[PDB]
Amino acid sequence: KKGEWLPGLASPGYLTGSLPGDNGFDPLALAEDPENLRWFVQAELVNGRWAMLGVAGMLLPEVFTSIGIIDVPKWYDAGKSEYFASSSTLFVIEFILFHYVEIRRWQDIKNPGCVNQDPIFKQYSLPPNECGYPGGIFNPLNFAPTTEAKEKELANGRLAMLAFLGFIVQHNVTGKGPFDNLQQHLSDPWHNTIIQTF
Amino acid sequence: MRDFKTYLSVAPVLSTLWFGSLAGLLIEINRFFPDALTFPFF
Amino acid sequence: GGISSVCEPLPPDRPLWFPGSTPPQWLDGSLPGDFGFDPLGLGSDPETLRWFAQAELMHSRWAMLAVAGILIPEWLESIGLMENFNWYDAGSREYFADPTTLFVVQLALMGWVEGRRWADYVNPGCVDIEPKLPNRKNPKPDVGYPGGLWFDFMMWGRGSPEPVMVLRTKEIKNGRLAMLAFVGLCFQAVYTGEGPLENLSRHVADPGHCNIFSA
Amino acid sequence: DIAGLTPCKESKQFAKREKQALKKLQASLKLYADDSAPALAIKATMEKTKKRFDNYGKYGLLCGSDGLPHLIVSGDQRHWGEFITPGILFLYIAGWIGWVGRSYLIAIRDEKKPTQKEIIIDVPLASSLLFRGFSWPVAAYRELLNGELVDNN
Ligand code: CLA
Ligand code: CLA
Ligand SMILES: CC1=C[C@H](O)CC(C)(C)[C@H]1/C=C/C(C)=C/C=C/C(C)=C/C=C/C=C(C)/C=C/C=C(C)/C=C/C1=C(C)C[C@H](O)CC1(C)C
Repeated sequence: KKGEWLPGLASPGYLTGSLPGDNGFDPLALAEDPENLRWFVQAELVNGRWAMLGVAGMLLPEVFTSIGIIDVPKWYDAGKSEYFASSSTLFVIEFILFHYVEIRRWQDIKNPGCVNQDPIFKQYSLPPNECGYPGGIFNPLNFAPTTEAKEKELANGRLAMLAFLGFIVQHNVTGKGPFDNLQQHLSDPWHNTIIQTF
Repeated sequence: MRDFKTYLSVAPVLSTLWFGSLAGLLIEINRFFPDALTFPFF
Repeated sequence: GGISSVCEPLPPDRPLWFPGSTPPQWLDGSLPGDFGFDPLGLGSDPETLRWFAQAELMHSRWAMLAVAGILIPEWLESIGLMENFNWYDAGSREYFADPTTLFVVQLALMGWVEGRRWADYVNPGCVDIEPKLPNRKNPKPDVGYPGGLWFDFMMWGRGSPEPVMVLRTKEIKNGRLAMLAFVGLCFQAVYTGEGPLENLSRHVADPGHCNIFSA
Repeated sequence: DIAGLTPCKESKQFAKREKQALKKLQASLKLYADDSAPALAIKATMEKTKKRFDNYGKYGLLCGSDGLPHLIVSGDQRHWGEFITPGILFLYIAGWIGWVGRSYLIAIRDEKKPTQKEIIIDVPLASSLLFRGFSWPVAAYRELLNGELVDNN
């Protein structure tokens, strides 16, 4: 289940295969140090999960708007829309809440199993768990966190980060929605590619 | 052939090849993107 | 007695490119088309010799395909079964896509397989395409001469009718002839301003004239 | 209008400088027939000059009282492409070069005769380490965090 990103190339020594989603893809030797690899696993997990949520948010509402079920602005035009609060207050609230929750996450990263307890209602505490996969309240449906689920999550995360990079680059070069780009590609692929937008 | 490749790996020959490739790249960039005072892509 | 599937090196008294001369010490006749021709000593390093042998094989196969795809359609146009064939102007024709996007798609598709071949050359057996059937035993192929179900669906290699060395020298010799032919066609298309078979027709008639010295 | 500088697309002196350049080029052009190679070269130079002046006007550059564009490096967001963006690009490339050189020096440090690998560069290792500087900021930041960037002697 390990596999190879390049069949000819051999896997690095520090990528034995204990970590989920291990295909031996460290050509630049970024994760040679074990502390660096430990940090990069968490960074990959958080970036991939945020990319999942982001790509869903910039793809599915646009698809539903194009279908006609709802009328939602584009992901690049959603900032200028009207809400009950201004963008600055929302940013401040998000900054406060994210400071708290990400400081808690950083404490778990620095020393695992140290911030599992509620600070207000001390009778509530998370069960012992591996770093990056906090069970208990974050897993209400009690899905089994097998290594197959971790590998699937990492694969979908890598695909989502690639999709977000495609999203931002495509909007930078064409100035239109990614699903609009997909429709333009599906209109006639051989004259609607990367080439004819330059 | 190994000795000739070792000679090609010595400092002046490798420096000449590297700097010639770099100079050619810069000259071609200056031909295709001439008179660049700012970075206007962003 | 049976079918030998190993290349047999040529004897040291093999015919050479320059008879009466001493063949170089790094050319011992183990390679296809080995005639002891290395004035510049480019094959002194055995690793570079293997890389150059693979490069010569690749250039041979591409040149044979190229010269076939030039000559056979040109021979069809002269017969009359092709309306407006011209290999020099074939690149500037109108197709269903632009040449740039076709080039990018070709680059991706061909850099898949050229890179699988690279991995095979670096690590023999790392990529296997021939199926591993339950009791069929797959023989280990040489680097640059693969082929089970796909590349050698005829089983004409591996010691069948002509020994592997004989067929490999035949391939290499036809390839060298095709490389020289393709370079000649490329120079003739810009020098004579005409086609290959037309140039052959005006050279066969009055060969004392209509040459390199009369454009 | 930062520091009392008019924009180059709304500057009379910028157009005046373009007029002098085009007039000098036309005076040089008048000596040759229009179908000749020097005339074509002069015409290409004039077209390049016109494109340069139009691009300088449209780029948002601020022109001084002498008709020449003046760069602003104070960090103003309207002029981030004059210094800050090329500065970031240069810092990235220079960090790439420095990180690749440092990695090559570290790799050949524990050899029998390391100096032989400096007068004669070992090309395969250098080409292996060339692309390691693509992610030079991440590697440098982690090495600084793990205390591997510096040597305590
Ligand atoms: C591989 C074999 C080969 C063959 C059969 C031909 C055939 C032909 N060529 Mg081409 N040609 C070739 C390679 C070849 N060429 C090469 C390698 C180049 C340059 C790099 C050229 C460049 C060329 C030019 C510039 C011209 C021709 C023309 C011609 C005609 C000969 C008259 C002459 O003046 O050219 C001789 C030209 C040479 C440069 C000699 C190259 C010979 C190479 C180095 C070796 C071939 C020898 C070898 C024994 C081949 C076996 C022969 C046979 C069994 C196939 C004839 C139709 C002429 C034409 O058609 O005018 C009407 C002409 O103008 N050719
Ligand atoms: C020009 C002559 C030539 C010769 C003598 C050889 C010789 C050799 N090759 Mg090489 N090869 C060539 C050209 C040639 N090759 C080309 C152009 C390519 C690129 C496609 C390759 C790539 C290649 C591969 C990938 C493999 C070989 C292998 C071999 C062996 C098989 C025997 C043979 O090919 O049949 C000798 C007879 C012929 C070549 C006659 C010419 C064929 C005519 C022109 C057309 C074929 C007819 C018909 C259209 C095909 C059937 C139709 C069907 C698809 C419906 C032998 C050592 C195999 C290997 O070494 O494994 C041990 C291996 O699998 N070759
Ligand atoms: C690994 C490795 C290895 C070797 O060794 C070296 C190298 C190669 C260097 C490395 C690397 C690689 C790679 C490829 C990477 C990539 C990355 C990415 C792309 C990420 C993303 C990432 C991404 C992400 C997170 C994303 C996110 C997103 C989000 C939040 C979103 C948001 C939003 C939404 C929803 C909606 C609205 O309307 C808008 C907004 C507001 C905007």
